[PDB]
Parts: sequence; C-alpha cells; structure tokens
Amino acid sequence: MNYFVGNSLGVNLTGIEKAIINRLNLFKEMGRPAQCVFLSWNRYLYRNAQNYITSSDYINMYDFFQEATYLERNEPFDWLSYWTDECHYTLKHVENSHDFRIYDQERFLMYAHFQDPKYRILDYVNHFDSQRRKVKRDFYDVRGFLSCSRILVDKQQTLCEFFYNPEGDTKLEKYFSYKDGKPEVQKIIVYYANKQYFFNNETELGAFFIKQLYQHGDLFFSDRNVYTAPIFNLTPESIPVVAVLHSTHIKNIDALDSSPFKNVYKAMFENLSRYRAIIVSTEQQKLDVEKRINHTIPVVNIPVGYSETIDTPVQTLDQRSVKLISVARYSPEKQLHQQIELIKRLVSYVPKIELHMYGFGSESKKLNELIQKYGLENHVYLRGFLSNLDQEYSDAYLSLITSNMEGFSLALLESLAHGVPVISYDIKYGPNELITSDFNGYLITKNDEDALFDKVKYVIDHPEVQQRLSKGSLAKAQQYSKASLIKQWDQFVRLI
Amino acid sequence: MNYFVGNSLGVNLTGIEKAIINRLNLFKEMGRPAQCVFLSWNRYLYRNAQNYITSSDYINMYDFFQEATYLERNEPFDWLSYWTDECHYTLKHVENSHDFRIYDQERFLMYAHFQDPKYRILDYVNHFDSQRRKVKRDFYDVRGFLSCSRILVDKQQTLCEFFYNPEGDTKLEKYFSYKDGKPEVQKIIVYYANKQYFFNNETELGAFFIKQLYQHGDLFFSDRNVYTAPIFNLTPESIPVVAVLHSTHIKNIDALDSSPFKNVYKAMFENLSRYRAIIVSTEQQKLDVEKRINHTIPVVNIPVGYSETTPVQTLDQRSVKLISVARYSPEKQLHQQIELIKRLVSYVPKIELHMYGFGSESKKLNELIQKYGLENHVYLRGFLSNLDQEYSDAYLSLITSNMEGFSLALLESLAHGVPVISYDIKYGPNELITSDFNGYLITKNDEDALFDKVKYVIDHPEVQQRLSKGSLAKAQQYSKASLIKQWDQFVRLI
Repeated sequence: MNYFVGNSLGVNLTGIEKAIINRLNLFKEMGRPAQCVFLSWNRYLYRNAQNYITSSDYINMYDFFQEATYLERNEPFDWLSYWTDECHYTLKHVENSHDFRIYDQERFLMYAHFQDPKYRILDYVNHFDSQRRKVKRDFYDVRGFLSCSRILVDKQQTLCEFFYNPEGDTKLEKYFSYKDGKPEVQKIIVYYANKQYFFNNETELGAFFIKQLYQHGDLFFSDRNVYTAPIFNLTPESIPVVAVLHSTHIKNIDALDSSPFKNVYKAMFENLSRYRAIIVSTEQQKLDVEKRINHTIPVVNIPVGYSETIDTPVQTLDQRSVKLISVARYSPEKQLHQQIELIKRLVSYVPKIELHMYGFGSESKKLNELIQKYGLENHVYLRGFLSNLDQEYSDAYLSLITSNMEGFSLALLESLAHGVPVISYDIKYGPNELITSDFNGYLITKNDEDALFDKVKYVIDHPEVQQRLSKGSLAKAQQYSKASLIKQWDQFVRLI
Repeated sequence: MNYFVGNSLGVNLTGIEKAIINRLNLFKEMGRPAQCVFLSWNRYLYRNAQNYITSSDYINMYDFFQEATYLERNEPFDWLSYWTDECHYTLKHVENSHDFRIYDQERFLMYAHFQDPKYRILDYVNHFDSQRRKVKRDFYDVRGFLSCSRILVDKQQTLCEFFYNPEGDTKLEKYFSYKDGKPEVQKIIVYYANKQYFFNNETELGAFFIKQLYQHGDLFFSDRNVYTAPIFNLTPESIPVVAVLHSTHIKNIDALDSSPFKNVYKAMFENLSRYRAIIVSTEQQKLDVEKRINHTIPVVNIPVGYSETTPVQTLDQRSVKLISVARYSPEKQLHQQIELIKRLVSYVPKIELHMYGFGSESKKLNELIQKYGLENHVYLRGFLSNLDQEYSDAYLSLITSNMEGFSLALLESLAHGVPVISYDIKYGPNELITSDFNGYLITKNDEDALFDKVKYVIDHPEVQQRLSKGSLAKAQQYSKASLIKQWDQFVRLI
C-alpha cells in the first residue's frame, strides 16, 4: 500500500492538494493500491473531499483516532426544533447571520452558529456560565457528530480540547499553555487499542499514527514537508518514505549554491538519509537538487500533472472577441496586477477584449480595486475558483503566467491540453520545460511587462500564429499523457 | 421594393435595430427585394453595419444627398505624416489619447483626434483662430472622407453645419438656433437635382427623401414612429406605408381603454388612415390594439424574432450560471437581479450572473455589485454580438422588466435550450412562456416569488432539464421557415 501524506484538502484545492489527488487517480488506473493521508484536524474534510476522492481513498489522522475514518454524513438533525420543542428553550435569531442565541426562560446559555442558511449544518455552539463568560466551545463535524469540545480560560484562551468519536466517547485530549500569546500544545492523551498514550507534541502524535498505518511492504510519500518531514524523522528507518518537493527548494532560485533551503524544506534536507529518494517535477530541478544535495540520495523528475482525453470543445474561437485567461490562485507570487495593467494599456488596440481570472486567494480585494480603478469592470473578471474549467478553456485565446516562482505549473499544462497557448515569464521551474517560444506560446523575460505586452499584442494581431501555437500546445500536452505518467510512476515504485 | 425605415444603427444594436435586420434577412432568404432605410446623419454607420448587412442593403438619407450612398472605405491615408512631411507642421501628441495638437511654428492651428491608437482612422479636427477660439470642427466619415464641418459661436455653440460629398462639393446645410440650452434646426438647404430645396426641420427633409425613393408599388414600413410617422404624415396617401410597433403602445398597460398612447406613437395614431396596417408581435397586442382603434385599419401580429438551427446545454455540475441578456436601461430593472443574487449566494455559493448588454446604468449597476461584494459572482459582460457560446452553460435566463413587446432575448434563450423566468408582463412573456413547461411567469415585481422559483429550479436539476426541453419545443413554433411564410403572406395581401 502507497500512502500520500499531506495536511488536508481545502474548500478550494491548492496545488499540492491537486497534485496529491492526481497521484491517487493515476495509481487507481495503474492498479496499485493507494490512499491519501491527511494530518490536520478538519471537521469539513468530508465536504471538501467529496467532489474529488472517496472516503475510502483517504485516511485522516484525527478521524482514525476518532473511529470516524470512512464514516458518512448521517441523517440531518433539526437542532432548532430540538431546542424549541424538546428542550423548551427560546431562540433569539441574530440578524444577518445563520446564528442564534439560546435562552432558558431568560437564562443565557449558548450561542449557536450554523454554516448554511437552511440551518442544517451546525458549526459550533458556545457555552456561558452564570456571569456570561464563554467557558466551553462545541465544534461539530460536517457529517453530524460532535467532534471537539474546547475549554477556555481567561480571555477566551484555549486551555484544552477533547476530541470525541461519533458515539461520544473521548478519544483524544490536548493540553495547551500559552507561549508568545498563542496556544502551544504540551500534552496529548490518546485512547487507542484499549490503552492510553502520551505525546508532548503533535509531531509525536503524527509519528505514532504512521506506525499504526504501516505494514511491511508499504511505502510513504511526504508532500507537506513542513509537517510530514519532522513526523518521519521520529519514524524507524525500516519504514520507507520518499520525499516529494512541491516547489522551488531555495529562498532565491537565482543563487543556486549560495542560498538557504526554504523553511518548509529545511527539515528534509537536514535528514536526507531518512528518505529513500526525492521527487521533483522538472528535469532542471532534478539536476539542480542533486548537485546541491551532492547526490547523497537519488532524485527523480515525475511531473505533478498529466494530460487527459479531451471530450469538450477545443479552440471554438468567436472571431469578434478575444478571451485571455489567468488560471492562478490570487496570491502575491502570481503577480496578477501586472495582467490587470497589461489589459489596461491593451483595450485601445483590442476593445471587446476580456480577461477571466480563475482563482480565489487573499489578493481578491486588492485585485478588484484595480479593475474598478482603471474602469475595467466590463473587460476583466474575477471568476471564482472552479474545477472543470474545460468549458472555460473553449473560447480562450491565450493563457498568461506572470508569477516569478512556480515549480511545475498545473494550470500551464492544463492550458496546453485544451489547445490554449501560454505566454509566461521565463522562470523556474516549469515554464522553461513546458513552453518552447514560438512552439506553443512564448517565454517572456522576468517582470519585463513591455516585452509581455508586445508578444500578447503580436499574438492577438496574427491569429495564424495562435492556431499554429494552439496546435503545438496539443503536441506538447501529449508528452505528459496519463499513460506516460502511469508507467513513469510504476517504474519508480518498482525500483523502490 | 420593401423599405424598413428606422433612425440608424448604433455601435451596439438596439431591439428595433435588431428587428429591422431580422426582417431583412427573412426577406433576403425568401427572395423578395428589401433594404433598410436610415435617417439620422451617422458618419460611423458604415462601420456599425459591417457585421450585419451589406452596403448594398441600406440607404442612409445623408449618404443619399451626400452622394455617398453605397460608398466603401478608401485606401488608408497617413494624416500624421502628411501634416509633418507635406505641411511642415509639428505634432504635439496629447497625453493618453489618440490626439495631436497641430502647430505651424508655434502657431496653434488644429486639435486632431483619431479613433484608434494605430492612428489609421481620423475622427474629427478642431480649428482655432488667432485668439485660440474653436471656430470650426471637421467631422470625418469612418470611410475616410470629410462628412461635415460645423461652425461654432460663443461658448462652442453650434451655429450651422455643412455636409459634403466625398469629392468635397457641398450638398446640405443646416442652420441652428438654441432653444432651452440645446441646438435646434431652423433651416435646411439641399443641393439635389442641380437645384436648391428649403425645409424648416429634419422631418420635412425625411418626407422629401421618401418621395425621391418612392417608385410605383414600392412599400414602406415605419419602424421608428417618433421620427418616421411625422415623416410619412407629410407624404401622400398614394405611397403605401405600414406602421410597425415595437413596444407597448400605451403609457400604462393596465388601462387598455383609458390610458394615452406613448409619445412615440401619438403622431401615428392621430393619423391612422395613412397606414395600410399595423404590425405587432404578440397575438395579444394585436387584439388590445384592435379594440382601441375600433378596427379602423388592419392590425396584424408578426413576431420580431425567429429561431434557427453550436454547443447547447453543456451544464457544469458544480456551477450554476444565470444570464440576463438585456440592456442596462431602467425599465429592465436589472438592479433586482443583483438583489436576487445577493440573497441567493448563501444557498448557491458557486452561482454566477452574467449580464449581457450596454446602457445608461452601467454605473448604478456596477456600484451595487461593488456595494454588495458580489464582484466574484455578478459580471457586467457588456454588449456581445454573437452570444451562441455564452448560452451553452447557461442554466436559466432572467427577465425582470415591466414593459416589453416580443422579447428577442427571451426567444433566443428558448432557442438555445435555456429556460426563462420572467415577470408576467405584456407583451411577449405571456405568449412565449408556459409556466412549468419552459420556464416560470412570476407575479410582476414579486421579487420573493422570483427568488422562490429561481432557487427552486436550481434545487432540481431534473426540472431544469425538463424545462430546457420545452424551451426548444416552443422555440420551433417561431421558426424561420414559418416567419417567411407569415411575411410573404402579409406582404402579398397589402
């Protein structure tokens, strides 16, 4: 059995999350057992996983100990008619919210919070004593059951939390003490195997959990090396783990030798004999990493993404309009303001031009402030993150990358697969490998926005080029075919 | 020859403008000659019309007297260099514009303005005197020639206008005086037929033109009645004309008998004996009109739009996409849809509203999308011409106006498989939707009932598909083949 350890799955999948799911779906078709391992406590991971993996494709560490691994949504529960009818409480609704303030004949007891406006998903319930101190907080799983009560001290500070199984029995206790104005774990009690276990640390908890999962002949893959690498350090070398690096390994990629390893990858690079091999996406990163490592341990390049059969429309280009697209999380590294800029000085040459920006991150409001400032309301669109962008690649003329650091770009390959050429700064890793300028898009010089504007403008001018590039896009998309990676993954696993 | 008579075509086609082109394409297929007439001076008309009808398909009255009827673009002319290389002027380019100031050795002469940044289309040239007053503006046709010079007075006020043919010769003159604070024609001179004609307003010119155009057994349709009815009224009964009505005919739809006509239509109704008939779109409007006019003249219903044979109903599971194909004008009540989405976003976090159109409320509507934080959900997509791919992942169409004839936007939805949820307004929705067949009719302005239904259909994808299948069915009742029959019928019998 092959385990791909990560942290968790977001509402919106991140690059690492998407990459993990891809490995899982390749291993599915290949015929090898595989499973995702998630470490982070997350009561919404069932909902978050549902449109991508099945509850048997994944083990979550907390679920495991909560005897709630492979548990489904149970039947919905009318909490409000419980409180009114059964409990003879009265329910003052809080305005502009799915919240409530529960009372028993003018005694304030708890503050209820739901996720949804149908009031079917209870999120949390907060408990108050005689003097309206917030004493205890009950958090609920998205499948129904009460998952964790938390006990508060002083200024709603976390003193400890208790994790339960869906039947209610306690399975986990965590004790907090406040260092630097923030709760740090200091004790963990785990009820497991009809015994009691003690750990000082969530890492020590992580290691224990692995040792349970592990059988002889099982193989691990460490994908959030921030957390997963410390966990594996406290694991016997007898247990094979292969590191998977999900981005550029160093703080400045221009200083190949005189540059520190990233805070996230430091723990792996310190214990490099722990890991059976290390996997990057780009050949360049394979070369770069094994020189800096000094070939102490093998390195392989297996790309995080692959190209699949296209049974939606490709290059159905309305000859009157020009859709440009960004498919990138709205974070600073992606440098999306440069694209709003580009669209600014480009409407006058191509009016009726559109830029659709697919993502959602933190820069949402900063990005929206510019499309508004420059008058670009009817030309630039902040389309929220959505999967199955296949319909959304159909009318796309070009893809833009203006990030500065990317590693393998899943959205880059996804463009090429839909026949949409991409114009991207010439950065590491990824674009260099996936784009050949004047083959399937163009590589632009870093942050050289005038060079950017020129080629984007040139390509909008001569559609004969877009069609030529769009062709070779499909060509390049094929070198990363699902078969190329099933085999490439099968060969890697056998060698190990 | 059948002549459909409107004002002109805009950069974004209006409902009537779309209708005149639809009628043309219909006649063109069925083989009866027809061609659009446009009245107002519009020096971008040939560019506006490039995608919809030929230059053989249309006669603009200014083009006609300007002897530029059926004229096409010239070879490019390099004005920038001509002013430099041949007129030894300097060009002080104006910042953030396609404009130059034109000097002759520190003497400020002209302010040029180009449309495009490629400087290939000269738009207008402003002329200044020795004191730097703007005395003359030179308006250029997008085909390259000088169409009109306007002489200014006082506070850049329009005093008279001269209209040329492409050779340069002068063909019309208009003299203005200011009523309120706007210019108003008071004299028109026309050099046509090697003679001089005098008219007192643009209406009398319009009537003079018609008679120039008219030949025995030509037939005319009046499609912009605020302007065209006054024209045909100054025209002899011997010229056949048929009124065509494009909105509700009455200031208030609720008093069928009592209320006044819309200002647009007063001129028409007050002289109903001049028109061989009225065309309307919906069977209902045919009746309501007939009652009021006491069957004085024939009323006939011939829908403004037809359906025809591109991906359809390729619905992504995770996202719900709502569409409004409607102008950003106030009587479409498009703010109500932003309010809808605002309520509906916490039940449907993946929802979108794409709002296709142009219009005066682009700013009111933009502010609300900003105020409510719906910038990631409601989009002002602005006017798009071919919408065939936007309809593909459309879940439903939305209508929230209060006044409509046939909705061409509604039928287009139904044609592309997209059910419509509309208020129960006259005319059009009553006729094209059958609730729980291809969409729902809502009590007018019942924004709760609207929300209730929109959320419902979203809740039941299986209903949506049932509704989509009925929308395709109803659309084939308004087919192309059938409307060519309706036109050929109701031309032959007039």
